[PDB]
Amino acid sequence: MDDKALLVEVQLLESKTYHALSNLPKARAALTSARTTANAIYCPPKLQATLD
Amino acid sequence: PGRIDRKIEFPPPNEEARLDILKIHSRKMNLTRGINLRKIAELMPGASGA
Amino acid sequence: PKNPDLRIAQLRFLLSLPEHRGDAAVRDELMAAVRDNNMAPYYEALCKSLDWQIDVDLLNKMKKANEDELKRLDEELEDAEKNLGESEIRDAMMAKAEYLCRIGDKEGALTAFRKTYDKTVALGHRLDIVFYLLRIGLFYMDNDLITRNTEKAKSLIEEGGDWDRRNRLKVYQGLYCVAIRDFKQAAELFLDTVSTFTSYELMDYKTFVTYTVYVSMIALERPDLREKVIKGAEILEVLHSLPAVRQYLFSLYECRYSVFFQSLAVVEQEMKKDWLFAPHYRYYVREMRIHAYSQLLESYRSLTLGYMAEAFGVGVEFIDQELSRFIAAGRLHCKIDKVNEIVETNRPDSKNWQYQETIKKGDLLLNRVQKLSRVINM
Amino acid sequence: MSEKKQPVDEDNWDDDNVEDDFSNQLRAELEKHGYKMETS
Repeated sequence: MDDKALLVEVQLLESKTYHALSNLPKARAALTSARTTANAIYCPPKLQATLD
Repeated sequence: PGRIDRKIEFPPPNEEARLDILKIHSRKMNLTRGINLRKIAELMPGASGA
Repeated sequence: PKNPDLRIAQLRFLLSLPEHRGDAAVRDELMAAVRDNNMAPYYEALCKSLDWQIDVDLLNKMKKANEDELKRLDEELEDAEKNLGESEIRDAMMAKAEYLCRIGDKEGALTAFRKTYDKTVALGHRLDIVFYLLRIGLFYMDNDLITRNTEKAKSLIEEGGDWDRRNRLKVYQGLYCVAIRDFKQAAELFLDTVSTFTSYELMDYKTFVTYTVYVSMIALERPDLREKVIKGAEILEVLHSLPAVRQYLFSLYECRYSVFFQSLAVVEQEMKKDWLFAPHYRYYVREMRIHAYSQLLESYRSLTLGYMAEAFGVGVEFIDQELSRFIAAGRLHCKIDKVNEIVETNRPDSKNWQYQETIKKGDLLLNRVQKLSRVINM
Repeated sequence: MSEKKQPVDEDNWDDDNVEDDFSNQLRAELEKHGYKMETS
């Protein structure tokens, strides 16, 4: 779809649960795909520290 | 033209030619499945081939 | 047709050979047998199960209908449509044999596969037929067909296409676990566990994880077992689903031996429900019981078997008799004792180990050039 | 090359070393080997 801002959070929420299943290389992979998506939004005003 | 008689250009390749060179160098590579090499060469308007 | 088919061959085993187990397999096989049009193999299976029931002639005319309905298709096809090779005659007549693999016995299916194998020219259609032979040789565990076509899959086919071989990597070591090769060849190429969806070519995933974790702790003790299965993370996801399997792992690695036997007790009894099962159970447990003893006698050289009476289980005389059987077996390199009640060990040194290997290999090559010198000189 | 000394002449596929070791020691290995603990 067209939206971008909601995608940064749900990529980030999966990086919690792949780490919650103790899958460390996949959670590194899903986090980096959340990084390259995060750089094109008006505000990640609180989602920045969540990502950090 | 007494010395050099054939003067041969080398333009940048076409979409079919970019498709073919991609087939050559991905030969030893290990492709997954479900993969379209044609759209990749469509993404290069004026590549070199190197 | 063949794709969810292997669960049937589980219930063929589970109903038959444990004679007490005749309660629940027939409850979800017969309703599956009146489904799926399964008609040719179950006659002997109905003999070992409850004797007869008249649904036989019901699906006999129904298996004759779909036989004739597609037989009249591809005979009219070959008499009207004139392409060959991988033509419409091809995929109709492989649909006849895949009607045979789902319904009929193996014999009509395999001769139709050999009928259609030499009519092909593309290796991808050849390998998919060899997929079918390997699966029907795995249905009826026939060890003659599976040894042949794997060599056909290696040599004659898979110098071409790619990553339809990992589907048969799981089949090469499906052969090795139904064989007694529970040692290294199974656990080596089970180790690439990146094949997820429970397909025909990946018959199950979660039980595949249990298969590759049972066989894994025999291939290697500590030449970095812990990196490939314990520091491995994609394996660690799905053994976080199964608590008993993970407890069986970490008891052995973190040296909890008393709960290790209770875990190993569940494993051997749970192993009983398996159809590649005959090489496992009498050999698997005794190899692991002597595996736990060998590392436990390591780090000590004056052990007392009274310390085995509570740190380990119970049964002073039980440890005594089982070590005595294993020392006399030529394994388990230590020396049990009576009234001092001190399990002393003896392990060789470097030189006492190297001297033994050179005198074994020395007499081998000496005998080898004995016989060779007698072949020459008349 | 006869010697004229002829005149007379996994199921069990690799089992006989393991079979010569143990054969019939209540091979279920649970009902006593794991069930010591009610005796102790």
